[PDB]
Amino acid sequence: EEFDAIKIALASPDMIRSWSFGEVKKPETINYRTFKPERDGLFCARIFGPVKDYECLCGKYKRLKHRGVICEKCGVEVTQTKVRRER
Amino acid sequence: ARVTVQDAVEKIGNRFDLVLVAARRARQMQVGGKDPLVPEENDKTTVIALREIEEGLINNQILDVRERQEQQEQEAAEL
Amino acid sequence: TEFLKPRLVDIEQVSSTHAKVTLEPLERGFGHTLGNALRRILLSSMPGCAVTEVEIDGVLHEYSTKEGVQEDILEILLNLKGLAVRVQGKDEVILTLNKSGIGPVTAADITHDGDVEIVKPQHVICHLTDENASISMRIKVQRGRGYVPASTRIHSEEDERPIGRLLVDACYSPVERIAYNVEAARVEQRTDLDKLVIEMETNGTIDPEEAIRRAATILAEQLEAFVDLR
Amino acid sequence: TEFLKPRLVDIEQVSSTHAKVTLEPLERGFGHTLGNALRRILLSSMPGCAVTEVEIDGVLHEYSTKEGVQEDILEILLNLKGLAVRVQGKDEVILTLNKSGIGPVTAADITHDGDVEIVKPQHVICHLTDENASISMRIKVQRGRGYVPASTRIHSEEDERPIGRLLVDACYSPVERIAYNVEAARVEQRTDLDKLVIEMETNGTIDPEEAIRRAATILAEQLEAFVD
Amino acid sequence: DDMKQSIVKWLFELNAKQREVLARRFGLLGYEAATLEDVGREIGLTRERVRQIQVEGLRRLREILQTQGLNIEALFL
Amino acid sequence: REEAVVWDILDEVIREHPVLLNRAPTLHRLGIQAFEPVLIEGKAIQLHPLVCAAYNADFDGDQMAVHVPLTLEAQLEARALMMSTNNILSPANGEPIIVPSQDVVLGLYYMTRDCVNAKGEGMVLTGPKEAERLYRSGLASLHARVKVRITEYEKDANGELVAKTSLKDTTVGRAILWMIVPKGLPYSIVNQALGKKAISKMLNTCYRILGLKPTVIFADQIMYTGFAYAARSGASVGIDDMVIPEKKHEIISEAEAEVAEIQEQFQSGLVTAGERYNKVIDIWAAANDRVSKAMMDNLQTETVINRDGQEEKQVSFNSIYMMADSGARGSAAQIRQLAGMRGLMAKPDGSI
Amino acid sequence: QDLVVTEDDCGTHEGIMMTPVIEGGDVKEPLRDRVLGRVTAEDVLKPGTADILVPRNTLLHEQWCDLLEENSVDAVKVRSVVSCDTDFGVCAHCYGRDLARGHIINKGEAIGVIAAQSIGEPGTQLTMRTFHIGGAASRAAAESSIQVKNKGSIKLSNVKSVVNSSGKLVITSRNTELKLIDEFGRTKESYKVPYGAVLAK
Amino acid sequence: EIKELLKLGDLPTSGQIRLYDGRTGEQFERPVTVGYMYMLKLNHLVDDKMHARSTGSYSLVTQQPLGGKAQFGGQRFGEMEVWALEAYGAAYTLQEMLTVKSDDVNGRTKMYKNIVDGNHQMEPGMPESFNVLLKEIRSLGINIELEDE
Amino acid sequence: DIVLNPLGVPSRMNIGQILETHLGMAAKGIGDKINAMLKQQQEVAKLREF
Amino acid sequence: KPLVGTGMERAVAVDSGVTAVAKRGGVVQYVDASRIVIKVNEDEMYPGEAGIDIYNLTKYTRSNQNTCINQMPCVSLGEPVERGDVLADGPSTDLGELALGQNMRVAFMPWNGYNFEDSILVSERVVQEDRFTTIHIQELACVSRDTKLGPEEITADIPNVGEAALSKLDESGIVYIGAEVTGGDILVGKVTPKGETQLTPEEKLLRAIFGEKASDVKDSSLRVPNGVSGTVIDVQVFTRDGVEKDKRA
Amino acid sequence: RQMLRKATIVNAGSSDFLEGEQVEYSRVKIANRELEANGKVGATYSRDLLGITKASLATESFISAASFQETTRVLTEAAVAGKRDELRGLKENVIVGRLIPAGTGYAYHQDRMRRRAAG
Ligand SMILES: Nc1nc2c(ncn2[C@H]2CC[C@@H](COP(=O)(O)OP(=O)(O)OP(=O)(O)O)O2)c(=O)[nH]1
Ligand SMILES: [Mg+2]
Ligand SMILES: [Mg+2]
Ligand SMILES: [Zn+2]
Repeated sequence: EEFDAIKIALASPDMIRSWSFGEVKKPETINYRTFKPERDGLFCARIFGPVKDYECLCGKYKRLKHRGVICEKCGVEVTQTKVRRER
Repeated sequence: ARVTVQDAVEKIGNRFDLVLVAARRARQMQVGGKDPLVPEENDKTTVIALREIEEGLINNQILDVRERQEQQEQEAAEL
Repeated sequence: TEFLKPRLVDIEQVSSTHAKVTLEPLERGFGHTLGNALRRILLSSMPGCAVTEVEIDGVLHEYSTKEGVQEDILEILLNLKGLAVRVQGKDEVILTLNKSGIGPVTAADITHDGDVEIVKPQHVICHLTDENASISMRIKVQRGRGYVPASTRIHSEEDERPIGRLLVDACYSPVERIAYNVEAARVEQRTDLDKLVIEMETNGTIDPEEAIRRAATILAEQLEAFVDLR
Repeated sequence: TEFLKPRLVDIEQVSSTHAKVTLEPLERGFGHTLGNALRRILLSSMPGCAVTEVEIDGVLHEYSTKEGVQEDILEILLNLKGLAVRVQGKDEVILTLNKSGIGPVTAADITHDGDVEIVKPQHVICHLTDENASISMRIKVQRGRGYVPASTRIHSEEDERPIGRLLVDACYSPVERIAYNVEAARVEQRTDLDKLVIEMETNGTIDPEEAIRRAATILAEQLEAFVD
Repeated sequence: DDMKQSIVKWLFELNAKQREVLARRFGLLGYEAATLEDVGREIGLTRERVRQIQVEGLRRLREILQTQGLNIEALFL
Repeated sequence: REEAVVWDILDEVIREHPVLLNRAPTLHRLGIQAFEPVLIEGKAIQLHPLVCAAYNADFDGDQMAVHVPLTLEAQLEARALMMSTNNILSPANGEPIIVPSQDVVLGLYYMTRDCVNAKGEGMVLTGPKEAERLYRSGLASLHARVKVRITEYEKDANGELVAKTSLKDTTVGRAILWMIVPKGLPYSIVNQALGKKAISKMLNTCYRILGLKPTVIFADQIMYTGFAYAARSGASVGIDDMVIPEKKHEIISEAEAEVAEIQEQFQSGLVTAGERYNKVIDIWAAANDRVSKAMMDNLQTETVINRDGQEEKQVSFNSIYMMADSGARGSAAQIRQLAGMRGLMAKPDGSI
Repeated sequence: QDLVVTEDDCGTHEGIMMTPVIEGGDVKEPLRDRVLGRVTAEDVLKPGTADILVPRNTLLHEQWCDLLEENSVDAVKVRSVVSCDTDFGVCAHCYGRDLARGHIINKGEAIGVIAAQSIGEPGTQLTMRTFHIGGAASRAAAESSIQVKNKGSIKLSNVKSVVNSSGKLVITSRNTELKLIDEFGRTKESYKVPYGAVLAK
Repeated sequence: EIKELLKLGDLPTSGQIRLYDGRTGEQFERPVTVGYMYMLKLNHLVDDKMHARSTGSYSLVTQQPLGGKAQFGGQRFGEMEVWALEAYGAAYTLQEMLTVKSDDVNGRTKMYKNIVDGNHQMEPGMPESFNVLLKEIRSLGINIELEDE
Repeated sequence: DIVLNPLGVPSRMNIGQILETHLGMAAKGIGDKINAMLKQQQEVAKLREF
Repeated sequence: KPLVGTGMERAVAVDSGVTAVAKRGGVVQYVDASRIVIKVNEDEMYPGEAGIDIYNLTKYTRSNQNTCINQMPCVSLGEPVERGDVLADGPSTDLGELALGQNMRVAFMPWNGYNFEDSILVSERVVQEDRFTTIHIQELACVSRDTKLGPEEITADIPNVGEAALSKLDESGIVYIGAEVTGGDILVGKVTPKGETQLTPEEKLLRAIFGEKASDVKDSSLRVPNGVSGTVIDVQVFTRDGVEKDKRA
Repeated sequence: RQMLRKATIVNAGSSDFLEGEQVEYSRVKIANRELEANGKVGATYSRDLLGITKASLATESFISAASFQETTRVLTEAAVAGKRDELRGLKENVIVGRLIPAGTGYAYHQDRMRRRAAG
């Protein structure tokens, strides 16, 4: 990480796509009943990451054993929740 | 010293370098468990390094010379 | 050393509370030396007896109000701080106070215990308004010295916490006021020779005479340490 | 009474003249009670010897000047105040000082006298300029206590007072300086507890340690009149 | 961190037969927290043997507690 | 559980560990200073008086931030660079920021300043110790004129200090202050009546001759003695201490008929609003100075004390005058409003 | 923020001639105090040009400054931050003494910050300070007459005045500086004469 | 009228009295103004204002410690306070305050462990506030990249 | 009861506190006379006079 | 009271409303540390309704700034009073006059820097006489909410809690009236339903060792804020209409 | 000194000056030192005064310019220029939470600058 300088420049449409991990199509935040992230919504776990550390949304994979294991069913990567601040 | 650090500034000169050198020495005693040249007298590693600098035992050049010596002794042992 | 000791001369007792004590002959400068040294012990160190704990039946805390009583419990407790008590033998005595009917509850309504002596029996504690109203309480008097606040005493021992005990301030120190005057004792030869006039004002309990004796004793006890150990 | 006695802890003797004495533990307020009580006795009640009267031959008053002597008589007298003297037996001794020639007149030039002991024989008294000049005086040392000024002595004693007898201040008190400091003695439980630091400065005749013992002794002797 | 570090040292303080069971079952040095049947099948031990190693493992912890229990007894508030 | 052994361990950790004190607003670097902490019972932070100047700290409820330098490096930067003792001079101008004020100034002023005869005029002492002993014995005022023998220590061409003994005509008080004065300095420093202006010079002189540790010790000593003698003195504030000049009403009626004559000349025709505004402001501004100077003559001296025989004039020991002259607190400007005339007040526009 | 002591000595001769601020008769700020702790330059000697008195690279201590006063030096070229040649910072010598330390500034010290803080502080402190503490305004506008405190001869630099029918010199210059010269010929008091002034002499 | 009332009390017209020091017993060398001032205890009690914090909960986005005693907060180290450390030398104290004491998440835990281990070593990192700043500028559609050595 | 600093008056220019203190003592002076007369009972006529 | 007043003291105390003032006057029939009953005089007393005024006094109540509001009776039993006489003193009022603080013997003079910049040196006698001792009544609430997992319980049955702590709570889980409390003591015991706790292996081991599984519930009890210490004067319970009341309620 | 930071240039040197570019005085002096030794086109310069606010925005660090004032405008002009901030100043280093290039940090910082020469 230790770096020399910082540069700023106009973002290309394609540059913006690079940082993105998916297109948020829906305004849906979370489910009113299971307060979990909606499908392809603004808090989508499929795009930004898991709500809980090393745990997919539908709950099939748990614990630090499962590492980067994208759950086939719900489509949520088993990594730390920290990722949702960076993705 | 205990109260004021003026004498130790007069030995090395640059207040900034005084702090680096006293830091480096205090780290040796903190981690390495290097024995203090002056009686400890229940003094913290911060103050002991300043005593040693005041009396003119500890110094950037001296510390570098003894670093090379211990480091070459370890090279000798490995080979 | 032509050593020149004073001796207790005159004890004017103006009242049980106020008493003037002349003292001579004193050598020059010993007037203020003894005068202040004694004043300090007489204010800070004097041992006495004072109300430490009070338990009233039908009263859980000091902020409540009892019906048929003009004064809130706090005001009653502040009156019990002013209650003048002598314990003869024991260090700790629990006195019982049961009274009913219309009237100013005085200190005389406490059950006179044999060894314990209430200096001011007319001391006001409670005013009972309604005739049907009765008050019953158990007042604990301990012996100590100086000033021990309830807040300083609610952060020390506290081995047992019986929901029902109220801690109130109790000025152990019997001495209310003290001042010393150095007057000239135009002595046979010496005109620099002086007298020490100590005006003491205590509440009840301690006798002026006895208190001065005790204060001089404490000072002389502390000097033994310096005369002895080098 | 949960009585709490102090004990003499540390005696730093910086010099025979200066000595610091820490004292603990003291209960709150006894620091100043004992500190001041002792300070007053040690200044105005410590018994000692000092020059009271000086008679110099060829000197009628203290304001004149003697030829062959650098210092005016007043300055000479001020040096005799600083003269450290012990009398062993007698309460009053008259010492004789006769000296001549060029040189700093010291306290050794005083004619000994068996019982009397001069603590500082190198003490400067007079400087003699011309060799033909000779100085002769009779120095009276009395034993008393505290500080007795000449102005407080003429107002009280109005008996024999002939011209020529030079009266100078007589600091009987061997104690030159005393100050007491109350510092906090953070004690097992009590933070209220304090220590008493007494700095004494005497001249050499009397020992700091023994002077303190003595002052406390006089103080306890005055408490014998209050029965217990 | 203090607890996790102590456990590693606690594993190499008691028996190697019991520490083995608890390490593989809890997933401390292992990976998958094997339940009763999986731990038994591995070491070849039986269901009753699981209770026997468990009871022996708790007795070993009681020793650490009476020595350094100064920390465990403080869990009572 | 706050167990008793924990206090003893905490005492051991805090030893020689510096803590940063900060006050808002942090205007210049001395708004942060490092100190060695002293564990105290009670909830308030205790600040050294002499650094109150740098923080602009006055204890009517101000608060401070505490910060703990954690690393060895941070501890060393606090002890060496940011320590109170090491930041004595203002980085803005060369002068010492660590300067006595209020009680301390007043006490040293009370000690140094001289009075006519008093107790033991024209005595002779062996050194400041006989003087201290005389004062505390009650045979001498601090303001008694006397000739003591003090031995000053003057630096030579090298690092060696030269000793010199000579008789000085000062007062008991100044002699006893000499005891605080470190060796190297002249006795002429204490021989004047000391104010805050003179004490600042004293500490700067001491810093440039002797060096840092001596000035540090000397500063503390000055503070201790200054408070101590301030309290002994018992200087206070009565209403009779505020003296009105007898000749105020005259100056004012004169000034008042004068301004009246210019207001009548205003309807006549020699005057604009600006011209008369200037003329009235000038008349009152001169009257204010006049009444103030009347008060300050009447107050500053106007001490009739009989010297050993006849009458003399000397400086007044009136409480408020001493406070002003010493620079302990109020200035002549404030005391104008107390005892003299309050003066022309200026509107929020700035126009008077 | 960026300004830091980078170098010890850039070796520059250049400096800004600092005169003694003598405004309003009594010298407001002396030259001694204005050049105290500052590195000198251009071999500033004493009046009589025949021997050097001060070097081109030294520290002006209280001792050097006291010597300057016996000789009464008026003008001194000293090395300044502005004329320093150091790229990306300034030299310890161009700056001079760290006023907070009482000796030559240490290389690496953040000088700019200290400068900004020290200019800023008094303003911010004098805002709350003079205001809550005073009520009235005790100004004094009576700047009518110049009266001279010490005897001497009138020196008028920058002045163009016309003689009026009174006999008197009525000034009609905008910038007018009346100075008070002694015997030897030093400037000691100044006095800003205005436009429309009647001069006595 | 006040002096007339004082005479009725047999108190001094100056309203100054002789006082004696409780410690020494000796008199103060001049009269002192004594009397009764009606005094008020204001709501500002030290009990309510005293506050201290070593480590606590941390803010949601910025990851810096919270403010205020009710939230068990760290004191704010403001621009003004930073400049003071800049004027001094104090670079480690400043970095401390920026990093392991505020945002730097890994740094603060690691340095806590070191201080209990008695190492007194910093091991600094990257403040989480800056990571956010980057994300907020990329959300504006400005590419802001870290260029490596 | 309380020892306040003289130097926080002439700078502050609140002289009210000093007048309050002088009058406060005079008020208490007369309270101390009445307290003394009540302690010694004395005459209702004499109390009335004073 | 203030020894040096102005005269607005009485006006302010009466007009503030904090003092009980007599509308009708007459003679006091009955005083009590709670109530004052006055029998009205025939001249103001109307012949319609019974002519007995009852003023109920407000006892030790919380202010907005958590200060104490206490009314004490001014008059004695059987005292004749007019209209507009003060019958009971409010919190900062003497017999009818406004009393914001306490007058003291003050001396203007330095001490050993103990009054440096406005710093104040006070006698121990002030603390002893409990002058400027102040009463603060603090109101703490404990809320039982309903969550997605289920309703929170206010039982005394709280996982991982000493008998020392539970001694002061009664059957329902509520502290007793009169009980002295200090920081960390539990005032109202409350537990919150936890949904299935996937534990770290260490916690699995630890929960196995003590066997204190303590059901599917947490500890969210209302406890005294740290360093504040007081006596419980009063307790109030607000329940919903449908829900079965606590024994203590 | 900080006010008189920038200078306008007339004519060209061996770099890209031409008519009336505003460049910092230090950098044009550096150019002039190598130019006078080697030769190339000599460049007349003229120092410009900048008053405080503009002088702070004229600094060739955009992290300092942004932190000061006018952040929206500063970042658009930097984004369009593709400007690169090498972090020489103090504010820049405080923002990234690094060692200040001054006081204690000057030792360490000068060691990093020589690590740029090799390894
Ligand atoms: N920035 C800032 N500082 C303030 C403000 N009010 C007070 N301060 C700081 C600077 C002055 C200091 C103390 O304020 P004071 O009003 O007591 O003034 P002082 O300078 O101590 O004067 P005095 O002798 O009248 O007490 O606290 C404010 O509104 N803003
Ligand atoms: Mg203020
Ligand atoms: Mg303030
Ligand atoms: Zn899944």
